Amino acid sequence: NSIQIGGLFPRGADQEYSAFRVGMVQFSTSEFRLTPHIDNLEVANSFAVTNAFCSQFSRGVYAIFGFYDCKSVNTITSFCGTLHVSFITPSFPTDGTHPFVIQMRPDLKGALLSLIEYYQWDKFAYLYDSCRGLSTLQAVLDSAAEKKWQVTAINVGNINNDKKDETYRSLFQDLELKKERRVILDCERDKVNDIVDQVITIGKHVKGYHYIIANLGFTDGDLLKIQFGGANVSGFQIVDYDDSLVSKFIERWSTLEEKEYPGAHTATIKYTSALTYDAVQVMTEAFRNLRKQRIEISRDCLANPAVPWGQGVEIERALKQVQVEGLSGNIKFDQNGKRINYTINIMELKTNGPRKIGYWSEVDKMVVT
Amino acid sequence: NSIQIGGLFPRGADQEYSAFRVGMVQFSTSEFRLTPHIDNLEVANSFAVTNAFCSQFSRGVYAIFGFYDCKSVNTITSFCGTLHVSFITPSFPTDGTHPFVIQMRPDLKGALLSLIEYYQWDKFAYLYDSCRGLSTLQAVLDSAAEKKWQVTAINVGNINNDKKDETYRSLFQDLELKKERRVILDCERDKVNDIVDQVITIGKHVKGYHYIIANLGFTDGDLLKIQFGGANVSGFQIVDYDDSLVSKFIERWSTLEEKEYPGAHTATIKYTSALTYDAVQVMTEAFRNLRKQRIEISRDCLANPAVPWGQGVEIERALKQVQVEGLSGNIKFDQNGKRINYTINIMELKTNGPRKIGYWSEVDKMVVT
Ligand SMILES: *[C@@H]1O[C@H](CO)[C@@H](O)[C@H](O)[C@H]1NC(C)=O
Ligand SMILES: *[C@@H]1O[C@H](CO)[C@@H](O)[C@H](O)[C@H]1NC(C)=O
Ligand SMILES: *[C@@H]1O[C@H](CO)[C@@H](O)[C@H](O)[C@H]1NC(C)=O
Ligand SMILES: *[C@@H]1O[C@H](CO)[C@@H](O)[C@H](O)[C@H]1NC(C)=O
Repeated sequence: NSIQIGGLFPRGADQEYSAFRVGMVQFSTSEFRLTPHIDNLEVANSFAVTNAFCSQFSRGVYAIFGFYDCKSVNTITSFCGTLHVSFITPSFPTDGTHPFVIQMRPDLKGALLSLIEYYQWDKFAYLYDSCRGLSTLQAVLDSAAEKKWQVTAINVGNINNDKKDETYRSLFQDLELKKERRVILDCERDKVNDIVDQVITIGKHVKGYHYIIANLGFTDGDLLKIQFGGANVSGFQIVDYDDSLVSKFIERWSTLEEKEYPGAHTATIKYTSALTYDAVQVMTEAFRNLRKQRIEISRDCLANPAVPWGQGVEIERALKQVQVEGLSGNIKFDQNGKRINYTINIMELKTNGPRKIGYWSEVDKMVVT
Repeated sequence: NSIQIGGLFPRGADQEYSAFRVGMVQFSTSEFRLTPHIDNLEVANSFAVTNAFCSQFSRGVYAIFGFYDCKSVNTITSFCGTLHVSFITPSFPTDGTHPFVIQMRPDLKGALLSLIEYYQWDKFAYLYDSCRGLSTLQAVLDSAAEKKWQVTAINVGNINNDKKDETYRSLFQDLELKKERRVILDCERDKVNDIVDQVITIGKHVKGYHYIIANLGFTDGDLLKIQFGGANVSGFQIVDYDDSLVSKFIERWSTLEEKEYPGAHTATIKYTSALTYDAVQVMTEAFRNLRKQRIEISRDCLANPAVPWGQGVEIERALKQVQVEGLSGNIKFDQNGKRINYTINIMELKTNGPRKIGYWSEVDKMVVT
């Protein structure tokens, strides 16, 4: 008895797909196997996403694993909720409550505000790039009001075509309007590189900067290849390499072959990819526990009725009731498919590389060394 | 020769639909008539919007008139651009460039920043409610950085269920953490009422507040029915009642019958509704000028190919090339379907009612009396 699922992958998310195939192997059994059907697509494109989702709906699928972007998230949330098909995703978690959405990624906002407190910052910059940026920004601004922080929040993303000395050094005239040194960067890695390169070209106070990078993959590959010119650099990490699961997993990961398993074979793995492998565990567990109650039951998105609410909700609740350890640590979901009981490691870039200075917990706030 | 169009109306946008039927009459001729097919729907619902749009696409339509919301705007922009069907809309204009979208509504951000300057504000609050709020907020924050304004930006919308003294008076503890009196309100009218009512209950400095209401209908009906307790209250207005078109139009508007023309019969008209009537002019003009070059040509959104790009783009350009005077004044569109050469009247609430203290122009910044 194989269970059919969707896979919505962004074009060129090779590592993530590789992690998926791996997880597929690792948590398959005699008892059953998940059979995925994969679309690769421009996830920013809402028409593209609608169309792939419908295609999957009409094959009949028990769940969809997949990704969204700022532009497409409402398409997913709406089609999920309308059609009672569960979507599991490493993508950014939505502010709101949204049924039929299992959110593999934990929420950084908590940690980010705690970190801001810990470093005793009260006058700083926030450079945002996209809805992910905004949504965290908002939480910050709401607290800025409450703790009287002085935030200079700027939208680095909203630059037409290239961003130059003309824009970025224009930006550092605005930032050197208050001698601003503490900086939060919530942008794609290229922007981080491009912004930081500008601090360097300008050539004043380069080592004096303290950057916080607001994502969960500090020690994924490409970030720490940026020349930060010796500034203090902090960040976050959900895949802890001192864990047994992870080190075990990484032994296998680094010895696979790129030709067969593209983006594999590295010391580390992108959180999106780890969350993907974790997702596969979460899915198989919930179908396992669905079989423990002896349930199955059975398998055009615009004309034909939705999956009956009662059938759909039992799959949703199975997914949300799962509790496991995987690469992202303790996987557990609240009523809304948001992760709970998770911890996020706080990281600083020291001479000898990136070092955990502490963790943050959902149950508890920042804890040291 | 009748031309077929879509009408996507939000459920309970009666005035707007009434304005549409009126405009339909007013700018119909022997030469041709537009035949609209109407869906009424939850425009916040992306699945609802997709489905109505597809339904229209598959009837074959030369254009769609309609509305979107924060949640649905990307569905419209994506399906428009994918399918080469022009969408005309009084809804909030998008930051970006988006093909096949004709944006009837002018952009307030310009005026809002100019107004903020004129009043020589440099420490103030911004209470936002939704993407419309955010997108303007962003423009403000970007300039705040540049002019060293001290903005306390708070998300009044993101309150679970009811907002109380517990939230709103919690909010006025955060706002009386800097004796904040200058306030920008970018929220639905109920929030405006609810926020202002709280200033009143608190009962300190009530007349000392200065509110700016960030929308284009100051002198639409319901806003000025709020008890502002004698504070300075400013705002914006695109329908100028001293114009001839408008006064002529209003003579007719107030003498129609509610039973036949619901939300009609009032002294004033909501900008969304005026922009609707203006839209109808814009559409008929562009089909008129399409007939001047002797063009027609001819009439499942997920399987079947799009409207051929070359057919579609000639309708788009016709719409964008239109220039007319209607209720919103000088209607003219740039390359991206954004309004240009528009003016926005600046308004203050005085004892003797709302009075134009000045206008702002796209060509020029704030001008007095
Ligand atoms: C950067 O890190 C060093 C190392 O502890 C610290 O002494 C310094 O104060 C930090 N810079 C700022 C601006 O806090
Ligand atoms: C939290 O996670 C730890 C290990 O990560 C686990 O032992 C514990 O049961 C979890 N707590 C809850 C409330 O599930
Ligand atoms: C409110 O308007 C009055 C009328 O001109 C003005 O004198 C006063 O300064 C305004 N209040 C503020 C806080 O600017
Ligand atoms: C601007 O609008 C005025 C009247 O509203 C009109 O006379 C003028 O032609 C317009 N300017 C441009 C550049 O179209």
